[PDB]
Amino acid sequence: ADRGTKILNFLADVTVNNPYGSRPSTIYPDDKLPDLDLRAAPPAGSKQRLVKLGPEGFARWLRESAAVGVTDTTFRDAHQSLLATRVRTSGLSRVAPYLARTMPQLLSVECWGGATYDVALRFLKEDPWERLATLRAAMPNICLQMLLRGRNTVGYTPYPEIVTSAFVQEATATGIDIFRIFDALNNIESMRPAIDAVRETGSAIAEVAMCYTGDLTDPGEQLYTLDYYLKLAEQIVDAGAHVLAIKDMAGLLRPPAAQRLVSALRSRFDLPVHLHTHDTPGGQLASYVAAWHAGADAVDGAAAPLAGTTSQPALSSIVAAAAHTEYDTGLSLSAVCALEPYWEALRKVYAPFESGLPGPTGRVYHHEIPGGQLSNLRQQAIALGLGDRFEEIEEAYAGADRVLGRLVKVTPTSKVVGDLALALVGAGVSADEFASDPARFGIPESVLGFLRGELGDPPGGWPEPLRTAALAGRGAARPTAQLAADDEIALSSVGAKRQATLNRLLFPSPTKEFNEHREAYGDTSQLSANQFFYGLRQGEEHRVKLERGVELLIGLEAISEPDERGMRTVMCILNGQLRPVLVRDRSIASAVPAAEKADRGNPGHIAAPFAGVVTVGVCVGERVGAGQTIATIEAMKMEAPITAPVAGTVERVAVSDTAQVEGGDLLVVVS
Amino acid sequence: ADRGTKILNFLADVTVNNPYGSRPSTIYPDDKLPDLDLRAAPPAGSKQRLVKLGPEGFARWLRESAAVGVTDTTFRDAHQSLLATRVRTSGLSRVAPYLARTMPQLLSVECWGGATYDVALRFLKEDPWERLATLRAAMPNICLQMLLRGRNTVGYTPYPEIVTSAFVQEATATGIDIFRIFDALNNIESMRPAIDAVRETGSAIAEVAMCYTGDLTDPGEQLYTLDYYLKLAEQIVDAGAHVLAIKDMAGLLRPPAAQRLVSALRSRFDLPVHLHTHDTPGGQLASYVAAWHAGADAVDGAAAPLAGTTSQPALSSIVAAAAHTEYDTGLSLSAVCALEPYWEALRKVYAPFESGLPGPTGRVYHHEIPGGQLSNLRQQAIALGLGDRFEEIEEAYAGADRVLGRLVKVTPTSKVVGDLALALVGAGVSADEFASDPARFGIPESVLGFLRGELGDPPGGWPEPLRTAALAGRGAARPTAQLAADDEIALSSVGAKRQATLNRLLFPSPTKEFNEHREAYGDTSQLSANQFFYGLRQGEEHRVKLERGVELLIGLEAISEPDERGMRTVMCILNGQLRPVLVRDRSIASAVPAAEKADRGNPGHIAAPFAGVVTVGVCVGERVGAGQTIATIEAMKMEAPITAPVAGTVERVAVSDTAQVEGGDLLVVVS
Ligand SMILES: *C(=O)CCCC[C@@H]1SC[C@@H]2NC(=O)N[C@@H]21
Ligand SMILES: *C(=O)CCCC[C@@H]1SC[C@@H]2NC(=O)N[C@@H]21
Ligand SMILES: [Zn+2]
Ligand SMILES: [Zn+2]
Repeated sequence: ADRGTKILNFLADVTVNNPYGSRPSTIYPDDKLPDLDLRAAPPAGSKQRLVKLGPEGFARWLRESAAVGVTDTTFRDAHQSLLATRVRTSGLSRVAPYLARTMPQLLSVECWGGATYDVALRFLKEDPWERLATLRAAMPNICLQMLLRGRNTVGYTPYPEIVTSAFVQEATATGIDIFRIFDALNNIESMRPAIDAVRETGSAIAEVAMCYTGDLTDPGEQLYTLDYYLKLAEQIVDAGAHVLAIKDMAGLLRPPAAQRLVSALRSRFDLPVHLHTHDTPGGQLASYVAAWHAGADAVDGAAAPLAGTTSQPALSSIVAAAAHTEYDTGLSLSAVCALEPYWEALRKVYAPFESGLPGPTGRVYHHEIPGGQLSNLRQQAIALGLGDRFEEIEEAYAGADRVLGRLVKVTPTSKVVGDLALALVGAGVSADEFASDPARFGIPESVLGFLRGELGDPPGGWPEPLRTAALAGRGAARPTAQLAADDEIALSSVGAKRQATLNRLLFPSPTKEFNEHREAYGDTSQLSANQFFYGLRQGEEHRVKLERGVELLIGLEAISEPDERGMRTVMCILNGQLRPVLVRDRSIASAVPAAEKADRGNPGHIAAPFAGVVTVGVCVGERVGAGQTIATIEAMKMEAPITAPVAGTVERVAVSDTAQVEGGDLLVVVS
Repeated sequence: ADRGTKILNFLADVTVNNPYGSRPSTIYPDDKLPDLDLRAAPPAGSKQRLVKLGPEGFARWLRESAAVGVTDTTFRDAHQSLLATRVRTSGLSRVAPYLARTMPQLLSVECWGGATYDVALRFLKEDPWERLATLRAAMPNICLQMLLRGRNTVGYTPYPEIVTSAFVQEATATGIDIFRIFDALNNIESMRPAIDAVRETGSAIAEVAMCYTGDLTDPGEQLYTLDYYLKLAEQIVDAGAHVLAIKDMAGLLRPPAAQRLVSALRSRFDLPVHLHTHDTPGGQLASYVAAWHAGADAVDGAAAPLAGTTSQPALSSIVAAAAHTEYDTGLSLSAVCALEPYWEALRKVYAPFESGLPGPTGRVYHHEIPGGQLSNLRQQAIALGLGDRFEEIEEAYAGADRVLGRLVKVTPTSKVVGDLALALVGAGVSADEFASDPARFGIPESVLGFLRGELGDPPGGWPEPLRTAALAGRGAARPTAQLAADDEIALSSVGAKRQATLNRLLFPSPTKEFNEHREAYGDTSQLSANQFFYGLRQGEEHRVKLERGVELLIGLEAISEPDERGMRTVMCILNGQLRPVLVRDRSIASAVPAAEKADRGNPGHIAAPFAGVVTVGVCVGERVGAGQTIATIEAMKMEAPITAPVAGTVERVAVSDTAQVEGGDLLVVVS
């Protein structure tokens, strides 16, 4: 931020380390954009219709119309299911004016909330609140939408009521128009406070959801029946919702079921219905077409280059499948197809992060992994070292889901099943064998917490013989911190003081890391994806942007060879003076490469399940009973105990006080 | 087949050269098949029904069937659209028994015709008739389908009549049962004789097809109106078709048009309808869903891994969308999903051959490149130098279609527009200039033949100002070959002599080269994909199947770099013993400069648009202007005489007669 002495450090560091394999070439997605009249002010519609009509009038207007609306999910959910949620502000912010000035007929644009809040701090290192202001400033004539999880505003644990109230108030203040609300399980009493808080402020609209799972049409279905959804919808409506919505996380909604459900909901109630689904199993446009022929009022689709597979159905097909008929959307097909090149180039830039899933898969009807989780789950598996064992990770996922009854696997309760499956695969015990003797097994902390009822009762009922056996003897007790004196009063002010308090109350570690990083180098939200992820080439010049009236040029001419043990140096050019920098190689240098022997087959040896940090506590001898805990292993968003399958003695222990461990080498030996 | 000495030569030769670069570790796709007893005969399927009811009654039975029929195109079109057309018969033959014993409710399997005949001769050196015989032997309870082009048959240009009749008789004698007659430019006159030839066999269903183009429900333009298709269907029905079809090569059939088009046809003619469509724009299952709600009786699908984008919609989606409803398909979703592992492994094996698109696109409404042509066209463009300029030709394709009297484009009439577009991306001139003054701009040997009238006449009509100017003053010399007296007598006999005669008549040069290879290396259709394509690795096991009752085990040990002698020496084990072998080093020995001098700054520099063998007829002096043919540049199936620049004086020709030159070089200089 301060001149270039600080940013150059980060650039040199990322250039030297750069944990990626080669690079094909440099792309500039900006170079492929249409030509229009940015100078002229944008048209109006679909946003001013709420400020001069009223939050309740908007629902009446939307329901009584012959044209079906559209929402663009390209901004949060499209890249969450394909690129593992690694799209920066620079990127999907230069095209916002084009979308505003070229497609005024949009109903809204889903841009905020979801899993982006975590990542923005943890990985991309940029204040989330800044993105929202810029997006609002760029699209001043279309309503924005948010995703909310009831009492788990953004996270995986219940939060106090005051925090949720302050968060909704602040989000409305900075700018939002539609709030989508859902709960992990289908329990209304766990999301009532959010609805009440949204209604209190007026202006913004409330919109409750009802997660979908199973299959209605199947005669054998007896848990997630139609009456279940009807009663849930009745509770939603009488709670005070302005709208009703359906969320299909995985894409298990078929045409006939959608027709029946939408018809019943429209018949029994007089509120607009909003739809949403991922396109994993195949072509899901049939569901939308069948739905809007019997009711419904809106749909969700993303750009064609980022559509299909795990992401959502394309928008061009939606527009083209209802033209020249009573359901004419109003958008222009030529207008909406003029931006595909930009999104295609943008996707081409994010090659290394593209985990995704190459093509349709008909096996999603078995494991039911929701979209928007395959990419992140694959990244997590790759990190732990179990990368190329993903057919074994899907089977364990299905088994774990089956053993626990039948859960509504959505964002908060999907981490539980994912972690349980990873633990089962890493250890070596199959899911069906976990239920028989869940005593000599290391349950991760999150899974154990779920079994204590901290996320509400499941809709099917607890497993009677499994819950009791897996909880006895694990010391079920943990206190919680509270807002003592200052955070209570800070959450009442408005400005850039409540935002910091919210950030620090939601994620302490990420936020302090982000503060330290920003204090070390400076603001880094004005760079391109290449400059931030890959670093610097040689010879070619770069354009670094900081602020209006400020611009700098950087260039790389040579890189010094790795010194014996001193340091590595690089030289850059800020148009002159060939300013050098000093950086260190955390990968080129290698220590003594002699890992401890890894032994298998012998029943009297203790390995490590997956890679991580081990803090072993044990003494020589000290006869250990079967199933007793020995050491704890901690990894990214995970922590599990490790137990000795067979009783005996300790004999030899060969592990440092605290050090990383391979897939598994040796922890303790028993006889 | 062989004795080992010959096959070893082929393996050693392929191990050297092998332009494909580094490859991952070996993988066996044959280890992921289901488990079941392969000794019981497959259940009774649809071939028995066809034999019992005859060709006529089968159509009547299909007409009054509530269940919607299904077809499997994984064998012919799924790998034609995605993986060029390279799928050796060895891979396919290993899953046919499982498909026959697991999914006996399929209507038919499309596994021959269209474009396999040529590639299976000149690239994958094997005999198509043997592949057909093997596939028939594998599946004795499912009808086999074929794509026939009427006069063209399986070639590109017209063929005499006795050849087509003999071809049909041989094909129906060797196993095929269901033919799909279609013509590029919709006119019953062209394809009338083929229908009569098919009907004379006695048991073979003639399914005529009508192409779809433009849009039906849009009132904008009225050329391809509903009346046009109604008249065409009337003509087809009066011709004597057994079943009516609707081939949608590009994938431009939307729901609102589809329902009307199908409903109108069901209320006049009592024939069944069969629909075919690609999945290029987006989710195309909506078209099927809206079609069988109106009276459609069949649809085409494909294996889930080889589905989406340019291929047909997934088969599992088709089975699921019609499950537990009145239009039940009959298949079992559990059984279908059990074969995906094999297909995905197989696609992983054929990784080097990959063409098409990475994600769904919405701009197919602009260029309208048929599905099943973009892949085989990308491979054609790479070999001519144009490998990265694959987006700049979309506007050229659109222009070529527009200037030429909007028309229908299937394989014979789309090979012409593609050639024109490829030639128009050479010198650098645009479509509008070409239409303005066609005389100056040169024309390929395919477009000229189309304009002459050898192919037909579009429904729109020959453009007046263009045709008369693009024919006169150029030439017209297209002689016709005559059948040898001793050759025609052979076509009246059944067996293998007729098969060889047909092979020579349809494709002379590929047949000669295939015979040469057969003499040189013996049979090679029993090898696996890895061995045939790539070669051999370092010390390992290679289970090689030579023929019945012999399983030669082979393994490479050491390759000796050529120190002085250009020849290389490789030693290969054969049942324990060792045997040196000698192979050439064609790739290694390559050293030749080339002065391109293709700069566009100074006119008069005639540059070869693409790479190939160029013949020059102009000598020193003899100054000429434009229009006159200067050199007959030739390349992969594309005789395109090069244009002529403005007049001047011919001084230096930097090329000898024939000679080799690459795209972007200098052929003749004038001034
Ligand atoms: C760190 O990267 C946070 C966890 C990743 C996001 C998780 S994966 C499981 C949930 N589903 C989803 O879409 N996001 C959540
Ligand atoms: C030479 O044989 C090249 C491969 C075959 C080309 C095929 S013919 C059918 C498709 N249409 C087209 O234009 N090319 C494809
Ligand atoms: Zn979603
Ligand atoms: Zn096709």
